[PDB]
Amino acid sequence: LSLRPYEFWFVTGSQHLYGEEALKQVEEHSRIMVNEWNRDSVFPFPFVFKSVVTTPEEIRRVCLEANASEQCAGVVTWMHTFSPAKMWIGGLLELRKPLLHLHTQFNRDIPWDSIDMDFMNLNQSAHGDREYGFIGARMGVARKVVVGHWEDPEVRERLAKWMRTAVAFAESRNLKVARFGDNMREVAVTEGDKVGAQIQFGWSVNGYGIGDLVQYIRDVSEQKVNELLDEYEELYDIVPAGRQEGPVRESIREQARIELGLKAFLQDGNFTAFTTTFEDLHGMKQLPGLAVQRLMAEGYGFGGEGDWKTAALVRLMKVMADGKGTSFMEDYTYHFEPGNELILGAHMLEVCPTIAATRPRVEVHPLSIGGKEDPARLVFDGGEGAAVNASLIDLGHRFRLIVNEVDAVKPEHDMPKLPVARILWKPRPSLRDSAEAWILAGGAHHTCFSFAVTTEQLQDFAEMAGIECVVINEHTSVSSFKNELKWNEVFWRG
Amino acid sequence: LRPYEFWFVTGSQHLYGEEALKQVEEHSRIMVNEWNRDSVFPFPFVFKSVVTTPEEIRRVCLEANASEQCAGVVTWMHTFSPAKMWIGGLLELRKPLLHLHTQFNRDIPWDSIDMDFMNLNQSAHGDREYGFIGARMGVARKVVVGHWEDPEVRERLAKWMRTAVAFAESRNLKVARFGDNMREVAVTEGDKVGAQIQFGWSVNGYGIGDLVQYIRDVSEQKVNELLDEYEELYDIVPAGRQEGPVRESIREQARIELGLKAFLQDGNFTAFTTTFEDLHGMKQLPGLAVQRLMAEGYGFGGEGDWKTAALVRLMKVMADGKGTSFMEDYTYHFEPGNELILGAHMLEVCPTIAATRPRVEVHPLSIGGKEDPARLVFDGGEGAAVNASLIDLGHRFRLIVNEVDAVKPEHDMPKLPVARILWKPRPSLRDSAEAWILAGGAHHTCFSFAVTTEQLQDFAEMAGIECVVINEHTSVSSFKNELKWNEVFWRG
Amino acid sequence: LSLRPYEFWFVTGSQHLYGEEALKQVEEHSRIMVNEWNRDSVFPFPFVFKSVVTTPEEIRRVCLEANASEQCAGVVTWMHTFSPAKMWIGGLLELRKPLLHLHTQFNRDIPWDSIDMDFMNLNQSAHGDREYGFIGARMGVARKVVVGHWEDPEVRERLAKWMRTAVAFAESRNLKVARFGDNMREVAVTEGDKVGAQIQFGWSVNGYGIGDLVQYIRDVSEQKVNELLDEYEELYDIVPAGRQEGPVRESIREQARIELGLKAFLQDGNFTAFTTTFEDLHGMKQLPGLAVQRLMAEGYGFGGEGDWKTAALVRLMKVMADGKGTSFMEDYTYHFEPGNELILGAHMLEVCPTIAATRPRVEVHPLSIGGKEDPARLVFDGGEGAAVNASLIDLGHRFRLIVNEVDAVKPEHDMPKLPVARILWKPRPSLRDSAEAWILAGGAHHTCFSFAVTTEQLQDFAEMAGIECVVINEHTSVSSFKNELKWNEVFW
Ligand SMILES: [Mn+2]
Ligand SMILES: [Mn+2]
Ligand SMILES: [Mn+2]
Repeated sequence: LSLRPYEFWFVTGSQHLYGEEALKQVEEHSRIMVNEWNRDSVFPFPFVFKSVVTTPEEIRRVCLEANASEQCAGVVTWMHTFSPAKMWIGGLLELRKPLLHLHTQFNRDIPWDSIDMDFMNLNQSAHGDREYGFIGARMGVARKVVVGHWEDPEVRERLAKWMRTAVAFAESRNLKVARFGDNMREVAVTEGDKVGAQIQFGWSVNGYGIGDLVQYIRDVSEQKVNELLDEYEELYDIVPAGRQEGPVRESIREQARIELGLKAFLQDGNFTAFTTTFEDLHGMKQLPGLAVQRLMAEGYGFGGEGDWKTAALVRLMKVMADGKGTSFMEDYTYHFEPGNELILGAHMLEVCPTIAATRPRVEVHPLSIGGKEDPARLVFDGGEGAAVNASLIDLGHRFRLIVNEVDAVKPEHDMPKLPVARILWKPRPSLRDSAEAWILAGGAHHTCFSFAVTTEQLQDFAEMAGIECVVINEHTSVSSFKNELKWNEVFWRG
Repeated sequence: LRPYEFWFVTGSQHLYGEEALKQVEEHSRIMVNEWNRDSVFPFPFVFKSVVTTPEEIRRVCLEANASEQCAGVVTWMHTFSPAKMWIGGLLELRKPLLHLHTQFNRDIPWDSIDMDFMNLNQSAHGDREYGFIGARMGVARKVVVGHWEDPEVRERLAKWMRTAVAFAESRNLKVARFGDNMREVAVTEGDKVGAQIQFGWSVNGYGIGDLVQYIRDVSEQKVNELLDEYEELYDIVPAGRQEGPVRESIREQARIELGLKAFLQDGNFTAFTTTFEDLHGMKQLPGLAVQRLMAEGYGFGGEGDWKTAALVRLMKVMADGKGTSFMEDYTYHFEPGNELILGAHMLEVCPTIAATRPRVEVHPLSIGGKEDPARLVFDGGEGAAVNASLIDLGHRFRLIVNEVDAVKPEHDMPKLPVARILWKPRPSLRDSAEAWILAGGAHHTCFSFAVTTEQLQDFAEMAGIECVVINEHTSVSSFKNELKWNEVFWRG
Repeated sequence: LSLRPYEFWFVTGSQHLYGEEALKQVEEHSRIMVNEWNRDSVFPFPFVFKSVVTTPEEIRRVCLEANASEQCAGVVTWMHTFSPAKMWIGGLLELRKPLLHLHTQFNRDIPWDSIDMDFMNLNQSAHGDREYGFIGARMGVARKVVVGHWEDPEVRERLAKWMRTAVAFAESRNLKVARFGDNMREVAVTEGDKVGAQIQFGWSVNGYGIGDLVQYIRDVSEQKVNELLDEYEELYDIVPAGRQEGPVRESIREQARIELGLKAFLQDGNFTAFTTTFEDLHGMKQLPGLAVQRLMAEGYGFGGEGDWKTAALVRLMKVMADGKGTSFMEDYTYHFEPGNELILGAHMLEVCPTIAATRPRVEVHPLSIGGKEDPARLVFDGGEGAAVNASLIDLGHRFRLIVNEVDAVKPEHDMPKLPVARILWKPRPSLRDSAEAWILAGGAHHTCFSFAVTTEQLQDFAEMAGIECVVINEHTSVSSFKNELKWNEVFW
């Protein structure tokens, strides 16, 4: 599931004060930087040099162009020289693409023996970016600020990380979610204001009768079903029962039909995320399981029980990710053994095989929930490593993003009676403290779980989107966490 | 409705002795007794004790909370009744509250008035000290001033009773949604959790398939009996009186009506929604069936509009008479000196607002892509009415109320396959619509002949939401200003 | 003076989804936990199991009951399984009792060999308590949250401490203060809004003429006075000139009349706290001293100079306390010796003997303040140990609770000329910084000192009462403290 070709516009500020020659040197420096950056594979998207801007008219034009350009995912601005910031007001009011203020300098060191006035006029970001910094603060603009020399690998990795965050925000603005059925009845945290969500994030979330999907599923050709089954056998272990014709294999074959129906429905409307609900399965033989797991492994957002917020978050995080292993997740049960406290996460069927440590196995087991036939699903253990667990909730008058940093651990023991894929992890700073913090922030039971998204990225996304982001990690103290929630509350209100 | 009652609670104090307190109790008992003899009141009064200590006050407020029949509490300070004693109970009370500022005797007995009289009949100041604690605490309260035998006073009280019972119904209201919101529509979206917190409404989704199963279980005998009732209540189109396709269309609505009814009763719902975008397993869009359930007093909202469905149900309860419908502004008549709005829906207008006698008709309806639906066709009556919409502003709800005058049509509308009503909105079409749009009023409404503006304002007061009114006194420039000033008030 | 018994209601959330058999195991688990907890002596009050709730009605009913039961001091809720949180909205709107969310699990470990879908459906507090956590945050409920296994001793400690806090809050809601005389003239910090405090905390604070107390004292029988004197002799060292007959025994006898008169007045009115004032003592032979010190030893709240806020606070902390040693207190003078900085605390007369480390002696000395005769009082040195010093002030629009953690120390020198009881402490993080933070927070000069109340309890109480609680302890830096005062202020 691939992306339009995003790029990043590099805009360099200056002024006419010092003459035309100085301006040429500024332009030369900026082209060199863009050229050099583009050759570094740390960056996942190209930079494009978008000129030296020196007048209010220039600045506004490039902001206007950035807004209208679908491939422009973000703008990086750097004042090479002093660039009077009243000139930037028109542009900053216009721009609605994510903005990064790069505070840098072409040369690394001061050339002591030769530094003179011309040099001082030329290499003066030291004050040019401060004046630009002021107008940003003054206008209350959302901005990433990065400080450092432009060949410093730390600086580059921060830009590169930000690029993925900025791209996910472009995807967010155009995200379409399809709901097959409504929220699980009586459930609170999965409910919310869709209109409010479309305003804050750009998400278009709309409902379809399950019958609309049943229709697509009934148009699936058996030939394609057969091919898909072959692929299943190449990629996964199959339970012995399903190896030859008979009822177990027919159940697997049914999920194959569901997978193809979904893929078709979702592609036809250009949806990149979807929800189902076990409370509305009219005309289906099974709750989608294997089928949803496969679609998640291709990067679709998914949320159980009509949970569109998590479905959206899962898709965003898939785009943010610089690597494998992102999934819809739900905390299921705890292990409270002193000195070895952990959480077992899973869902009744739907966990993404990208987080798997072991070769996934196709199994068929009864599932009374939903009152349908025994669904086929992938069963596997999650891998180990540092990860984030994130939930996005609706507080009524605004949204809150909650992120827990965790460490997934390998299971030491088999769970042979457990028919679902699952993962274990120890939340930071402890089970007790993170759970308490989580509950105090009202974090959901559904999350996006990812080995490949960082806390900084989620916080950057929240800035772009104009919402609160709270983090629970190794440094968290519950008492300070509570105060922060109160103080953040007054700030984000209204 | 369930049985409802209203608690009269009289305040006093121990200062003037035990005999004084017996006299205030006699007065309070007599008032309740006389009130109960008057037909103006839709529910009975219950005399609760005279309360004179914080414990008694708190105890009666707790009981009112626990009592499902108690729809509201009417409080009156017969004598001075030190208001700190009232803090505890007011902190606890979750039933609507009316402060009746009244007096047993109407006139000052000039020739005999003495200090005993002055100690006993001093609501003039007792109710003011109580009024302070109400304001000081920010209690939502209705305040009525006048003598307890004044017909205006009783009439005000009786109307508030209806509002308070609507509120009690609101707090237990269950809506069933068959299918989701019409796709891409904004005004009918909103936060169900927020709504359950604010009004008590329970809004939950079911597959259209859940309803189909019910419709399929309908007794064919029951259908035939219902089909006959139709023949008796309505003018059926000629083609429909004989066996044939048309009569079969009418028969389908009968099955739909019976299946809906059964579903609703099973889950004790009093409002429901449908959407034409999700009718898998259905032969037609519910039409005639919805119109009848609306006549029985069910709330309904088209296109998954749960806010409107609940509003419709609420107003059906507030109403002291006939004629309450889900409604949508469909088209304008901009003829100078005769501007009006024609309201209707695809099918679903309530026959309780009919002037004429409803005709059962069958016409093609391309919306939803199902078979020709049977429905009741009629003209709406004439009269003063209200048209109300309840919207979600993101952080809070806003109730919007336009006062209007319904008018009988002067020209026939022979090609128009749906029931309709015509109204002239106060103060004019141009200003009413401008105000409605600035307030973000919805296209879906509840239209009623039998609900007053006062009632809707009292309900909004009970629920803790803004109520914006558009009437003959409305000026748009002023109106715009008040939205701003209200905004800063109701903003959390 | 003795504390009413209370209980704690344990309610467990579940749902119908998994069938009746799973609901039976939920109930079995919950019964087992309540039974096992009630065997554990760490809990000062019992749990009562109050059903597994699975519908909006059940949830609503049990919160309504919880509200109306005077024996119920708190509710402890645990979602054993997923328990959809819109069902909880109605009950949460109803509950005014303190609420603790216990995030626990019946089994401590995952049974790796056995775990299957049944187990996953049953023991899913991991997500059920999160959905529940959301609705509490979404609705802005004041809640204590405790996480860990139900057999973890630390978990049980936390629940236990909170039980005492919750019981102090119940007492708070019914607390009645008697004031004998007004505030000391021109004093600011002891003044406040009594109405606002009754709304916020529940306290009833009312004034009586000193003459009222005087009538009670005059009614005391001399026989009782004689018996009280014998108890003085048995509990305390009496100054030798006081054991004989004469003026100073007569002075001790006069304090015993006051004690008995006071005790009788307070009991007749159900008061559990009181204030006196040296400026209004008409009819009294002495400023109450020994008398007050004895009432405080019984657990009565006291505040000097008409200070009702501290009197109330002292009483609440007496209830909160899980051990001996709680007193009204005033910083009187400093010791600025380098490396040995400390505060000497005392009052005119009134320091509770429960903080004493020496056996109190009954002594008689002149007191010019008040213009009355030489009062008898108890004299002693307070003991060493970690404690808190707390003040509650009125900022005009809201209350602020201020708590300083301190370390009481043994005096190295006798104070032979000092006629009052006293205690020395070293405030955290240092005298200089502590005092600066205290003054910035505007903390009173009158406090409640206690060896037996934790900061966590006072913080939990403030949360129950909906007020700011500022803590000054070893970690305080003044600059950071200033910031938080500003940020808290915008929130509150
Ligand atoms: Mn789930
Ligand atoms: Mn419509
Ligand atoms: Mn003092």
